[PDB]
Amino acid sequence: STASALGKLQDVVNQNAQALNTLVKQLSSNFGAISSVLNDILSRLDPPE
Amino acid sequence: SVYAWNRKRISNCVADYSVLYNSASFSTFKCYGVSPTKLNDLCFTNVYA
Repeated sequence: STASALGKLQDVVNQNAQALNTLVKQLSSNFGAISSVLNDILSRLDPPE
Repeated sequence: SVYAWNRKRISNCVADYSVLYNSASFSTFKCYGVSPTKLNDLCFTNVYA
């Protein structure tokens, strides 16, 4: 009947999932560059720059 | 004139920039955000001249 009786395991799973999710989401940052996509920026500027 | 520069729109066209690039009629040629020779694969819309 009673729920949330196994909080520790759920918290561990949630922490792991959240860490992986933010690691995946980090890929969409410009970091000061022109764009955050490799293929498009490769096809726009010469390799010297 | 300097203060009344003409503005035109380019859209729904096919443009061969190779003949413009290899042409020596233009004294100076600076492309800023795109490589001069990389204009034949990627393309845009609503070109402002």
